[PDB]
Amino acid sequence: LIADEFTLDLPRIPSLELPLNVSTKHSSIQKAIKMCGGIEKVKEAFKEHGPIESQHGLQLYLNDDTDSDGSKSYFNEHPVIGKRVPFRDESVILKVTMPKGTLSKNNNSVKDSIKSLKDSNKLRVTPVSIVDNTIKFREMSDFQIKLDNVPSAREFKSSFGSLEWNNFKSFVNSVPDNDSQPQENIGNLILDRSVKIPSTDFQLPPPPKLSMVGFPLLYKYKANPFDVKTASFQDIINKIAKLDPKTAETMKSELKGFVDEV
Amino acid sequence: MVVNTIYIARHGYRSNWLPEGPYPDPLTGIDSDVPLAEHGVQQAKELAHYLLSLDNQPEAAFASPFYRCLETVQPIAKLLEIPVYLERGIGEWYRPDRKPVIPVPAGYEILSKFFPGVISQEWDSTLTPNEKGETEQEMYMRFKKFWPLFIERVEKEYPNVECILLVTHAASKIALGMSLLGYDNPRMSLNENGDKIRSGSCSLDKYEILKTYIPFSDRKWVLTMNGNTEFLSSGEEMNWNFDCVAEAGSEVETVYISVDIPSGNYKERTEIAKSAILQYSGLETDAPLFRIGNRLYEGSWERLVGTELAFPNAAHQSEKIYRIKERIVLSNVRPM
Amino acid sequence: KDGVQALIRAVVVTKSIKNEIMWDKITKLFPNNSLDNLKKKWTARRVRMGHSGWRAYVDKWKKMLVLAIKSEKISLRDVEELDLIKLLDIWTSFDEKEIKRPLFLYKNYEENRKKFTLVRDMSSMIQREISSLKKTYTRKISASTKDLSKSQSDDYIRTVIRSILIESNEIEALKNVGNESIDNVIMDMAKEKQIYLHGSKLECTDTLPDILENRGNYKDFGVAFQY
Amino acid sequence: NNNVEFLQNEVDLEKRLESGENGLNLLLNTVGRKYRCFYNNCSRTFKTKEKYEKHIDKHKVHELKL
Ligand SMILES: [Zn+2]
Repeated sequence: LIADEFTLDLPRIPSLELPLNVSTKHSSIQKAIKMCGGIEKVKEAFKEHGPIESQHGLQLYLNDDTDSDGSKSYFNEHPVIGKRVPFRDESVILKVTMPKGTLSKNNNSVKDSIKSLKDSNKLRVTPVSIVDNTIKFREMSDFQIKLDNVPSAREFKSSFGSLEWNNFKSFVNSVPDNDSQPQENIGNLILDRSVKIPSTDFQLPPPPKLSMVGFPLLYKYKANPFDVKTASFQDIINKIAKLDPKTAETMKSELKGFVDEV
Repeated sequence: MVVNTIYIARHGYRSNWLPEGPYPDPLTGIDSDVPLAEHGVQQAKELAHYLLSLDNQPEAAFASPFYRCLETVQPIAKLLEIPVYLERGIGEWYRPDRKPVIPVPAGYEILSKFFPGVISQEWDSTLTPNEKGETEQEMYMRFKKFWPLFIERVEKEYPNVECILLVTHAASKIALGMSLLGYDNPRMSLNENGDKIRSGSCSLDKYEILKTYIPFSDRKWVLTMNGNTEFLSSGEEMNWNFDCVAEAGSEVETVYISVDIPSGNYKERTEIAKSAILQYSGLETDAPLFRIGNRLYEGSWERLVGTELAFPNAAHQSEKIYRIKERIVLSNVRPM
Repeated sequence: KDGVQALIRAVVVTKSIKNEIMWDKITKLFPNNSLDNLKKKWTARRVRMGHSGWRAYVDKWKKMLVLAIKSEKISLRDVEELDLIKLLDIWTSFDEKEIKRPLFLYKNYEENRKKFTLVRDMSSMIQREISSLKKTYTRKISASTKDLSKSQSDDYIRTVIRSILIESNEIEALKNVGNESIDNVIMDMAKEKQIYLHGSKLECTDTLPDILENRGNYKDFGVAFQY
Repeated sequence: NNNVEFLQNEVDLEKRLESGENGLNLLLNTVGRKYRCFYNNCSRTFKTKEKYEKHIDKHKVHELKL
C-alpha cells in the first residue's frame, strides 16, 4: 500500500516570524499585526526589492497601546526593524485535520495529537502552500529614552498626539510670537511642578536613531589593525582646577599620587 | 503525449439551497437549471484566483453546458484568459424515474445571450446522456466510454493543450474520477480506511501521470489533489457521495505545521521543483520519512522560538492568517 | 553537450584533488568554447543541485576514489599528473555496477524501515546580517534514538587516542573497550585529517596542536593576572 | 591541502587494518611497547610485531634443529 502522492503545484505565500508569543485568539493575532502598523504595511513590506542596506523594511513596536486621550501610550519608542530574508529556503505548510478537542487533550502539541490518533482514519493531513518570502526581526532594539516625566514632552503628547482642541489652543496660545531668551532653559516657560526634573536638564528631545548600526560591532578587545608624563602632582591638580576647583580640591584631599599607565 | 494534468471541479452554490426564498425560477426555463446564489458568485471568483496562483494553469475549460456549470466557469474564463468549450458528456445524472421530467441542457445559440464571448462553438459533444434518464450502471458506462474518446478529440482538435479543466456535477465528478482511475464501480472506497473523492461546493481535484504516443487506455493516473477547498472563505459545504440516496442539492480542529528543507549554505536558496510530488510516512513518530521529488528525507519535531504568521491571500474584509509554530525540519537521507 | 555529467565530474575531480577548478585542463577533456560555455553551464547547473547535490557528488567521488586506490585501478602518479581521462574513466567504470528507479514510500511507517535501512546525513556587516536573517531558532521536541552510551564511549575512544598522540609498555584506559571499535575511530580520524601514519607510528596532524596553541592563549592570561 | 598524501595515509591505514593489525597495535607502537622474547635464556627486544614474529619463528627453527 503506497503513501498518497500529494501535489506541490500549490500557491506560494509570504510569512512573518514575530519574536513574540502570539496566542491562538483573534484578539492576539490582530494585536500582533497592529504592532507592525496594520495589514496594509505588512503586505506592502513583502513587495520591497533592492540592496538590503537600503530596504526600509517593517517597523515593529513592542509597546503600542493608546491612553484615555487617544495619544500613544509610549510616544518615542524606536522600533525593532525587520527585513525580508535574502535567501529563504522554501518550506511546505501542512494542514492537520483533528477531531474537536484533540489538541487540548494532547497539551496543545500537534506531535502528540498525531501519535494519539496513530490508527484513526479521521486525522487528514494535506499540503496547502509553499512559503518563499519571509520577514524576520533580527537586529537589536535601539537605545530607548523615557519621556513620561519630561514637561515639554507631556505638553506635546497631550496636544499634537491627542488632537484635543482645548489642549491645542492652550498650547499655541502659549507659543511666544517671538522668543527673547532662546539661550535659557525651556523649564522657565513650562511652569508645571507635578514632574520631578533637575534644572540641569534642558529637556533636550532625543534623536530618531541613536545606534547607527543594527548589529554589534567587532571590538573583540583588539586594537585597530589598520606631555603629562613629565608633570608634578601639584601641576596635574592645578590643570584640573582650571576648569573646576571642586574636583581638584576633592582629589588633593583624597589621592596619594598619580601613576603613568606605562 | 499532450494531456498530462486533468482538473475536475463541482459547480457553485445553487439558489434553491438558501434557508428562505423567494427562490428564483430557472432563467433558461429548463427544469432544475437554477442560478448560482451569492455564495456561488463569490466562490467561483475565489477558484479563479486560486487556479491563477498555481504554476500549472489549464489551457482549455470544458463545461457541462447546464446554466450553473457555465455560470461557474464564467469568472474562471475571464480572469485566467482561456477559451471555454461545451461538453454535454460530462453532464448531470438523473435516475430514470425522475418526476416531473429528465431535464435537457440549453445550446450555444441561446447560451451566447447569457455568456457573450465566454462560450465558443468549435466543439460538438463527445457523447450524450439518455433522454429517459439513466440507471447508475448505464450512467457509469457513459463516463467509462467518454474518457478515451474525449482525450483523442482534445489532442487532435488542439495541437498543444496539456492541462484541462472540467466544470460539472457531484455524481459526474465522482464518476469521472473513479473511471479515470479505472475502478469497477464508483461506490468503491479509494483505500481500506474508507476515503472517497469528495464533492462539496466549488471542490476541485487533480489527476496526473506517474514518474511518442502511448494509449490513454494504457496510462496510469494518480489522484494528486482530492477535494481541495482551502480557497473558500466558508470552506467546503453541501458535500455529497454515491452513498447518498437523494440527487445532489435537492468540529474540524485544524492546525498547521511547516516542513523545512535547510540547505547547507547561507548564500543560496533551497527550491522545490515545479512538477514535484510529496509523500510521507510516520508523522506519529519522532523521525517521519518524507519524499519531495527525487530525494528522500528524515525529519525531527521542533517548536519555533517565536510565532510565524502566513498570509495566504497575499499569494504571488478578512485574511485567512495561518499560525505556524510546530515544524518538521528535514535532513537529507541516503538509501541503504 | 551530452557530456554535461562529464563536465560536472571534471569539476569534482579537479576541485577535490587540486583544491581548485582547473579550467585550463578541463577545456582539454570535453571540446567546447575557451572557458565561457563550460563556466556558464557549470554555474547554471550547480544552482539546480545546491550544496546538498554537490555533497552527493563529492561523497560518491571520494568513495569511488578510495575503492579504486584500495583495488589499485589507477596508479598514484596518474592522479598527481591529473590524467582526467583515466580519473573520469574510474567513475565511468564504477557507475556500471548499479541501477535504480526514483524512490517511493509505503503507508505503514515500519514497512519502510523493513524495506530500507535509510542512512542519516568573522565577516563584514552585510554578510553577518544576511547570515543572521536566514537562521531559524527552534527547540527540539523529539528525534531518532539518542544512542548516548555508544556515542559517549566512541568519544571516550577519541579522548584516549588524542591523549596518547599529543605528547609521548601498557595502555590501561582502552582495556575495557571492545577491540572492534578502535578500528572505526582511527579510520574516522584519518578521514577527518586528524592523523598521519608511518609504517607503525601514528602521529597527530598539526590541527589538534594548532587549535590548542591559538585558542588556549594562557600566556596572555598570565599578563592579565599580573596587571 | 595535502589531498593525495592524505588519501595515501587513509588507504594505507585501511590496508594495514586488514593486514591483521588490531589498530590497538598501532597505538601501542607509539605509546612505547617493545615486544620481548619469552624463550628460556632469551630476552631480545623489537619495535615492530613482524620482527618479534621472525624472532619467535627463529626459536621454532631452533626447536626443529634440536
Ligand atoms: Zn628469544
